[PDB]
Amino acid sequence: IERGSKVRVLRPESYWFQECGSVATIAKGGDRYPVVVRFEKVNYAGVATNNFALDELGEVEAP
Amino acid sequence: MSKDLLKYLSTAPVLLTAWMSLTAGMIIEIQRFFPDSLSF
Amino acid sequence: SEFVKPYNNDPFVGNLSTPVTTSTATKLYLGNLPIYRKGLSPLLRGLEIGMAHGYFLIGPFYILGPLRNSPNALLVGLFSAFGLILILTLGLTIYGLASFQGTEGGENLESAKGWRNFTSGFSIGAFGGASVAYVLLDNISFF
Amino acid sequence: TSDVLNLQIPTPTFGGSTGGWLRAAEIEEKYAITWTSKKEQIFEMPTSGAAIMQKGENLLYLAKKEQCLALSTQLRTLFKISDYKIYRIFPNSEVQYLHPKDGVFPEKLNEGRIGVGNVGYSIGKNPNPVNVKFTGKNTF
Amino acid sequence: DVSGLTPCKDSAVFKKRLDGSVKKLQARLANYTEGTPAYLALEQQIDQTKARFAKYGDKGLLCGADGLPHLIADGRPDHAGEFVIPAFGFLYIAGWIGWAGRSYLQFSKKTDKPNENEIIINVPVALGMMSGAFLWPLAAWKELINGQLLVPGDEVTVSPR
Amino acid sequence: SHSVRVYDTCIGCTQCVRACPCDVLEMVPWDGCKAGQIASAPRAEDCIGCKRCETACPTDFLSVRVYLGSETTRSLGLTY
Amino acid sequence: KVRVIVDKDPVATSFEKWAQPGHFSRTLAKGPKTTTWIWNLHADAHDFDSQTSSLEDISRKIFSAHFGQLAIIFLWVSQAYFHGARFSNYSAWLLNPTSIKPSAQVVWPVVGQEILNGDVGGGFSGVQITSGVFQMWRASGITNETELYWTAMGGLMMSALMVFAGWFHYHKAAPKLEWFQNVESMMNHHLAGLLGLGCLSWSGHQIHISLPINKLLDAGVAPQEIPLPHELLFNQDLMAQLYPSFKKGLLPFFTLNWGEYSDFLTFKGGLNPITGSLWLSDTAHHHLALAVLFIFAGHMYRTNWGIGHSMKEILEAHKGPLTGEGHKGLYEILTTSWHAQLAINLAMMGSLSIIVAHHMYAMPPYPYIAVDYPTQLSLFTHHMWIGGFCVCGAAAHGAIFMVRDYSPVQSYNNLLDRVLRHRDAIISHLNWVCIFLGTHSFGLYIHNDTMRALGRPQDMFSDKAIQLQPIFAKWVQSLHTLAPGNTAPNSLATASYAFGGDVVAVNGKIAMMPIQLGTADFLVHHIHAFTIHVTVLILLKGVLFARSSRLIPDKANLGFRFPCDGPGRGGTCQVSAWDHIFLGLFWMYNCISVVIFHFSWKMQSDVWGTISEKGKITHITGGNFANSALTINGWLRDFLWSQASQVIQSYGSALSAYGIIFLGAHFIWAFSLMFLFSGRGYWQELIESVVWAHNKLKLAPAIQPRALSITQGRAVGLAHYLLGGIGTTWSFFLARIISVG
Amino acid sequence: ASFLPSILTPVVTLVFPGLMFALFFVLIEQE
Ligand code: CLA
Ligand code: CLA
Ligand code: CLA
Ligand code: CLA
Ligand code: CLA
Ligand SMILES: CC1=C(/C=C/C(C)=C/C=C/C(C)=C/C=C/C=C(C)/C=C/C=C(C)/C=C/C2=C(C)CCCC2(C)C)C(C)(C)CCC1
Ligand SMILES: CC1=C(/C=C/C(C)=C/C=C/C(C)=C/C=C/C=C(C)/C=C/C=C(C)/C=C/C2=C(C)CCCC2(C)C)C(C)(C)CCC1
Ligand code: SF4
Ligand code: SF4
Repeated sequence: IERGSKVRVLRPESYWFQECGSVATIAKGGDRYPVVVRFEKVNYAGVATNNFALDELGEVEAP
Repeated sequence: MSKDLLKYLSTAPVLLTAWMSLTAGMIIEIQRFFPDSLSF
Repeated sequence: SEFVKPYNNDPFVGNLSTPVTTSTATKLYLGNLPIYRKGLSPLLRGLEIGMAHGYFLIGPFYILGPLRNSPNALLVGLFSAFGLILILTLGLTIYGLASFQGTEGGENLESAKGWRNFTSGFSIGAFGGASVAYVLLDNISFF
Repeated sequence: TSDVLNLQIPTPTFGGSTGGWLRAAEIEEKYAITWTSKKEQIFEMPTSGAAIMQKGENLLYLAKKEQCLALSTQLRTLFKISDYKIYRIFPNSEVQYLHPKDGVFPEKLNEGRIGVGNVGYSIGKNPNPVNVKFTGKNTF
Repeated sequence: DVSGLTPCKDSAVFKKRLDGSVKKLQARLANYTEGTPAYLALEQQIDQTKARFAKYGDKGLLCGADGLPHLIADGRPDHAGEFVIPAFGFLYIAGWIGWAGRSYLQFSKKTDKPNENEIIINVPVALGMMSGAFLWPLAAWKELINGQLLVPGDEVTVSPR
Repeated sequence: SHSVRVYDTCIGCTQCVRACPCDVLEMVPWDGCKAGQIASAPRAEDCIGCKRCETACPTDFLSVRVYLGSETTRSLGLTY
Repeated sequence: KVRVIVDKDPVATSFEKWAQPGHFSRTLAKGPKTTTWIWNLHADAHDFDSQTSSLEDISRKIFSAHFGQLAIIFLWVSQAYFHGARFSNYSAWLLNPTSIKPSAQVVWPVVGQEILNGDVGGGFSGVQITSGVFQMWRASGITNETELYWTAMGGLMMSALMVFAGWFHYHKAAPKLEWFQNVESMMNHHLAGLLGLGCLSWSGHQIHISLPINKLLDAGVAPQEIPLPHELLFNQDLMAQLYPSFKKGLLPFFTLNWGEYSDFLTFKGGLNPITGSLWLSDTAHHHLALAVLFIFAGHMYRTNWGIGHSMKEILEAHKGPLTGEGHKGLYEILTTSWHAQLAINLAMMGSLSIIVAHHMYAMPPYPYIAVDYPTQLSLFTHHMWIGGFCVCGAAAHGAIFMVRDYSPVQSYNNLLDRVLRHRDAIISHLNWVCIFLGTHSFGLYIHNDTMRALGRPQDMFSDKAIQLQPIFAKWVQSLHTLAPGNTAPNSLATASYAFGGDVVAVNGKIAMMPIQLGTADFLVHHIHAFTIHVTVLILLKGVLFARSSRLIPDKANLGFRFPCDGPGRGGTCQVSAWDHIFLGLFWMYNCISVVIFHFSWKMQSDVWGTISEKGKITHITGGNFANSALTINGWLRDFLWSQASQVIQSYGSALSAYGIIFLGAHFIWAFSLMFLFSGRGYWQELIESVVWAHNKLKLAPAIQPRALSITQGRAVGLAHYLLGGIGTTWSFFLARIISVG
Repeated sequence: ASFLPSILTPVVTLVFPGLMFALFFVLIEQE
């Protein structure tokens, strides 16, 4: 939604579904999932980052 | 007893063993002083 | 020295040319066994194998059978051998039916006609061998 | 490259093993892997044992594409040999060139490759099984 | 009294159980001589057995046909000491424990390294949380009313239905 | 044979292909991803189903996904 | 040259890495993100080679860990001696060994456990022990409690010295890999210096302190009047009074008139009639001869001086036509890899523990230990279990060597390569042997059950229907019985009375007896062979197929312990050599369980018991083994059901602790089945539901909880299974034997 | 009658199930 913002994930299949994450990067064109949300709660694989689209995120607190 | 050794004593297993030791001792002393309490 | 080399000069086939596998004794005995002997028809292969197995099959039933300590011990042993041989030839026939479904070559154990000749040889040979061993065991006092 | 093999290359020096093909690579399908080495040197076969890859050309027979690929990974990550080619040999002696199909390893993109098995939506958007009940399709 | 059971003080089977245990202890007493540590320990033990049986008789416990105390857990205040008062005591203690744990977790989640704080406990504040959890029923009620206890579910991870 | 599929959540990090021990997967050009590449499975018949691609996939859920199905000599990985 | 070379102050002494929990590994040093981190911290704790690449550092860590372990063992010897000193009835037992039950543990009265201080004789209340330490001390010559107290203090001093040595040899002066790899000097010093001088010193101790004290005790002198060991050590007149050869001094030793010492250095054999144990003069001669043998053996390998052997050359010289290069490379393998050495050493240690179990019961070495039936059973069973565990550890570390330290450049065309090149033949043939052996050995039992249930005893594989006599074992027993005259003329008695001879008995109870071997012994011995062969099948297959297999050509890449390689190829479950060990531990558990059951029933029915004045031999179970051990029904009835009475009826008595442990071990054995049968996916989903419940309350932990890994679940199930089964057998045997014997 | 156990039990529990096993094996090994 905006870089450095806290956003709630709304993707149903996400490990972080209905949980907050910090946006680190939003890309230009191209990527169907431009936003890059960084979490602190590692999923089962171990990664704490994932790419989401703008529609799959809802801001809770701004930078 | 440097800050590092205090940190090590503050680690989870040492603290678990210490607290459960104190708890078991408390229960056992309550048993010695008020034994066979199948009631209140 | 080196008595274990590749099988047929092929290091990548899953085998080794050990003395047990590739010695002249092993080659001679195996190649001269009826199932491998050169020139024997499938009927004779089955016949030799049948008599061979039928001669020895009676023995366990005769001595260790339930009626070993009975006057009809050898009769019961022969009947048990006949039953076991019946099961074995049934197994042979169903194996031929399941394996060599579509075949017309014949004169080959890996074909339907050849395996049927082999099974007939085995069946008759094993019945005769059980009976022959019965006859010998009745008159074992001769030796 | 091409669907052909010399079928006469000198093979690695190996003392034989029990891990090789058994009455099925000659009836259904065998596999071959051919590479080139700068020095004659020792390596570990996918089948249990140790062999000596020769100087220059080397050819090996195996029973599994997995075995060939495992040997290939060994060659790449130990001896830095990255010219290997993998073939599938049928009982009718047809030879099919399989792994470096475009001449380059699959991990590096090429301009001519077309996509096979690509879905245009996220993983969590497939139809339910009840939708495809009593139909020949599947939910992917 | 209830359930066909009788008070343990007026229970012939209870008295026989006491007498039988006493006779067993006195029978094993024969091996040891007067004044030895084993003899004195057995004397203490038999005194303890008699005191235990007398205490059960005096407490008002009900003894069945088997001659053992049977605890009546139905909520009658005549037998409150069997379950109701121990039940309240445990509920208070367990609430203390859980409140200490939860409050320390709330503290640690705001720490710069919550993952390391989970293993290495900050003991100076852990003791404070443990002490302050003595008044958990009012603290939990306060958090309930202010809405800081139950996170809205619209904020908890949930598997695709 | 097993069915291998790739979804557009691919980021083109080319790790499934390296984890592949049967050369089932391969990177092909793609407009969607920033890296310009997407995994694809043109040789699904050689799939065995060890799911090393799924293990190596770093997406929150797997861009590369394998469904086990009809079995074969290759899929069973029998040397005989 | 062989030389001492060490680095000084290699590691500082600080608690900072105590505070940092997962410092040892790169991945664990980051900190936790899931609860699997916590488990991995323990799992990879002593995996030094995964932590550091340097073989020198690995060797230093191992050396100091050995020191720490020796400190623990010295503290354990100290606990035994100190408890015997203080909380025991050792003096009463020493006065009256046969009637006094040995006890060296006392519970405190808190919650009614004081009953566990049962009547153990001697005016002492306590928990009966079954470790044989009382008999050990009587053999050693300890007659007072001050000696036990002071040796306990010495053991504590040695434990402190060992902790200091472990700290010093890692933090102040750590050796180098050049020092560690001096295998020749290590063998020389361990043979001549450790074993040889240990045996020599023990022989001296026996000859000077144990023979006189034990002879006087057997004569009848009470412990108070016994002259003290320091008096005996130098009083040559008293030692001449007891053993006349001592008056000749050491001249008959220095001159080769060794026959003068025949009185206190003997080859009598058999068992002492008084104590019903081995002659201590025989034991002294034994240890002296072994000291000489080991000192002779320890001068074989090369050192700074020109003489000696090189194990490299010895190995390289052994190569045959069917073996190619032969043993080439094995010296380098065993000098470079610690896991190979660990594998060999664990295998030999376990086999030695089993051999110890077999030898001690047949030749009771300590006085009044044969009559102490709980001690014999406990020691035999314990050493059997330790042996099985050590053997499986050997297999595991062989697999670890194969996965990690194997290299074809080194091991090309040697025995290891040639073994790997026909592993398929090896495992297939062992598979056939296992099927054949199990089919015959167990189907004989099943046949016996079938015919008994069909009411056909004449068709049994019994001693009177169809006999399967162990003719070869009977022949060997006869040869051993006739040995003392013909093939061992200087021996005055058989090595063990189990083979044959007289019935040794102390008081009424029987110390040793000839053990007959019949159809039941044949059947159970072939059962033992079947179980051993299946265990070897599992373990050897795990070791051989650790590198790769027809299913996974690249199994070495995945690692030593890994869960699987996916559901592909129809399923690649438990392909790892670790999982092979996990399965082989069940099988050695079954093997040792059947072995100890055979031991218990056979000794209770045919050996242990009582003999009256006339000679009425009455056994504990009454010789029912020979006729009831032919069926699994008989095994279930006359051994488990029959002997479980003393366990189950133990409530309200001193063995009620054994009853409680019986139940608890049953519970843990069953609890293990949860982990053994279930899988991580269900448990992770259940944890997800619980985590939702916690997150709803704002208390989901920062360290996210996860179900245990697959390998960890298998390990936990195996550990609980082994603990439950072993504890069940432990409580059952101890309660039964203490109650009846 | 008391004849029939002897006639029927072995016919039905050795011959028929053996033939059924043979038939099932032969059928499942078709094509
Ligand atoms: C399912 C029912 C049932 C069961 C469990 C049995 C069991 C038995 N019968 Mg049988 N029997 C049955 C029904 C059944 N019978 C019926 C209805 C009749 C006709 C009135 C008979 C007539 C009969 C005779 C005359 C004799 C037996 C005997 C026996 C015994 C030997 C087996 C044998 O060869 O019998 C089978 C014999 C037959 C002639 C075939 C009967 C066919 C039945 C009805 C088939 C039912 C199939 C079932 C519902 C499902 C499929 C089973 C399977 C394919 C999975 C055995 C205890 C023998 C005996 O007494 O031994 C001590 C004997 O001599 N039975
Ligand atoms: C911090 C403490 C804490 C708190 C407040 C809760 C709270 C809860 N747990 Mg529990 N739980 C805890 C720790 C805690 N858990 C731990 C460490 C584990 C792992 C063993 C579990 C495993 C667990 C499971 C598997 C389940 C619950 C359930 C529940 C719920 C019902 C209460 C119950 O039956 O507890 C049960 C309690 C236990 C099984 C053992 C608790 C362990 C100890 C005794 C307490 C920990 C105290 C901690 C060390 C304090 C440190 C603070 C200090 C530094 C100041 C509730 C949401 C159930 C649920 O979902 O119900 C809706 C449920 O199914 N919990
Ligand atoms: C390592 C094992 C060991 C040890 C330590 C000993 C020790 C002893 N044996 Mg030997 N012995 C052994 C094995 C051993 N033996 C074996 C295996 C055999 C069987 C072959 C024998 C057979 C044997 C016999 C048959 C005899 C001995 C005897 C002796 C004494 C010899 C004294 C001597 O030579 O002084 C050596 C002296 C020196 C090296 C010079 C230094 C002297 C120092 C400074 C003196 C210190 C004295 C002390 C600390 C204080 C004592 C004071 C006193 C008032 C209490 C001594 C007690 C004799 C004895 O006394 O028997 C009871 C004897 O007759 N032994
Ligand atoms: C000389 C003996 C010896 C030595 C030096 C080693 C050394 C090693 N083993 Mg081990 N091992 C041994 C014997 C030995 N082993 C035996 C006898 C077995 C057979 C069971 C094994 C089986 C084995 C396996 C299968 C593996 C190892 C591994 C290892 C390495 C890491 C172990 C670790 O960090 O554990 C740290 C310690 C623990 C995790 C604690 C273990 C606790 C156990 C399971 C339960 C204890 C129960 C207790 C006694 C009773 C409880 C009572 C109850 C009432 C409370 C290390 C090199 C691992 C390795 O090399 O991986 C690459 C590995 O995978 N070992
Ligand atoms: C009682 C339980 C049981 C049984 C019967 C078996 C059986 C077997 N296990 Mg074991 N196993 C067990 C528990 C058991 N296991 C458990 C709990 C585990 C988990 C730890 C394992 C793990 C395990 C492994 C990992 C391995 C084995 C192996 C084996 C085989 C040993 C060879 C053998 O003796 O076969 C012979 C068969 C028997 C002893 C059973 C009885 C046979 C008699 C003669 C009856 C015959 C009946 C008749 C002919 C047919 C039916 C009649 C009618 C209905 C038609 C065999 C299949 C090893 C193997 O592969 O061996 C080659 C092996 O590698 N097992
Ligand atoms: C190699 C060897 C071996 C083995 C051996 C064997 C295995 C043997 C066998 C043997 C035998 C096993 C023999 C047999 C014989 C036979 C016989 C003697 C037969 C006869 C038959 C007959 C006479 C028939 C006839 C008939 C009839 C009656 C009817 C019609 C048809 C017919 C014509 C067929 C051993 C290890 C020892 C040693 C080393 C070497
Ligand atoms: C002379 C004689 C004889 C014969 C004998 C024989 C025939 C023998 C054989 C023998 C043999 C046949 C032997 C063998 C041996 C072996 C060994 C000794 C082995 C060892 C091994 C090892 C040491 C290993 C180790 C390891 C492991 C375990 C794991 C990992 C890897 C390694 C390698 C490290 C008779 C009887 C006639 C009598 C007269 C005389
Ligand atoms: S998400 Fe998976 S398929 Fe896509 S690039 Fe990464 S590893 Fe390859
Ligand atoms: S259950 Fe375990 S062993 Fe079986 S396929 Fe799944 S991960 Fe592999």
